[PDB]
Amino acid sequence: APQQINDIVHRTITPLIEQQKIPGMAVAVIYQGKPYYFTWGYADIAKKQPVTQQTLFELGSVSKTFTGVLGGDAIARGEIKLSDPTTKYWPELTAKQWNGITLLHLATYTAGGLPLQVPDEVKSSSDLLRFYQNWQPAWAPGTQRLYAASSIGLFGALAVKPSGLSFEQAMQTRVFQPLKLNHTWINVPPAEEKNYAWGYREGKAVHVSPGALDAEAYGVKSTIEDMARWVQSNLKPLDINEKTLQQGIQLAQSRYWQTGDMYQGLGWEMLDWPVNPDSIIGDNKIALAARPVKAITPPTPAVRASWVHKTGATGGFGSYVAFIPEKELGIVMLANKNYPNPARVDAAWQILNALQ
Ligand SMILES: *C(=O)[C@](NC(=O)[C@@H](C(=O)O)c1ccc(O)cc1)(OC)[C@@H]1N=C(C(=O)O)C(=C)CO1
Repeated sequence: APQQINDIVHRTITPLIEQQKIPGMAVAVIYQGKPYYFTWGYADIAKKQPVTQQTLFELGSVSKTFTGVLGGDAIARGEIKLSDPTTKYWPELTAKQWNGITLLHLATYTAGGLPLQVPDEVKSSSDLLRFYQNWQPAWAPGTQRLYAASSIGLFGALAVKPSGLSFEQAMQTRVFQPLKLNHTWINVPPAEEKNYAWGYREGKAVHVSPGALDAEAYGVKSTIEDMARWVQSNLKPLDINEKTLQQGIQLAQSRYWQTGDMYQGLGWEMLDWPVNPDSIIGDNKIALAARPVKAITPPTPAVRASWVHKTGATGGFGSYVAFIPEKELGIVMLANKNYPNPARVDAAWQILNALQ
């Protein structure tokens, strides 16, 4: 990589790894549209397997960006509309509180307080139906945002109904394949198990456990090369050949709601660029932050001068993606230890600010 890119990347990441005691990490910086990779440490400490450009990491919540784009692609295909009520795609959802709750609300965490997580006790599709039927909104739809995997997760499951494909089949055929993300998976196959890093939590090797709507909210595993291709795709949607996918990417970056300096997209979250690092560095220390939202009516189409980003974690991994369309600049950081979000954003900001 150009020495400048090399130098900022290393002087920022080495101290981060040391301060947070991260076992393994991979970073990609997209500069003027070209990817540069860096790797440190171990994918598997016991087996002394190093992190490489082929190592798979759990993306955790960064998976929501794929769900948002897959949903955008379904809208572009005319299979669903964000303005449709949730009950159009799940008729059995006859509980009256669902009247007025649209796919837009589900996708942007504005349905009225759906929970951060689907209860672990929900193990069957029947359990799932009961869970949503019995849920009691704390607020009217479209008035407050409460980050929720049960919200965007349900959106993903419903968005693929019209197609008749399973969520995984739809993700693979409509998003992974067209973008050539050949090393990105919802279920890691046996052929790839040797590249699947272990996550580390309190010194124990761990992999994310199965759960209701896991594919839709936190189930993707990917390599640093594929994630760099994912950022390139979202940086320049106009270069994507598949029509509906190009539109779906653009739709995921439209601004649907505003809370303070942040705007909510489908999966992606955005701030205006240039951004004050404090506005973003704007943490996982709060298990629930309910925030009033202002609807952007109609939504603002994807803005190039934005800091577009998404953080994610699983018990043993921590990831972060951020890019600036206007500068053809972006970064992906994947680690096999869940460490503080503020540290991720600060590191990413130091690197991208330096390169712009
Ligand atoms: C997304 O990262 C987030 N959490 C997860 O994806 C998983 C985790 O927090 O360990 C997870 C696994 C299994 C569940 O039933 C629930 C969650 O989505 C809920 C959320 N997001 C974060 C972020 O975006 O920074 C967090 C650090 C907290 O977890």
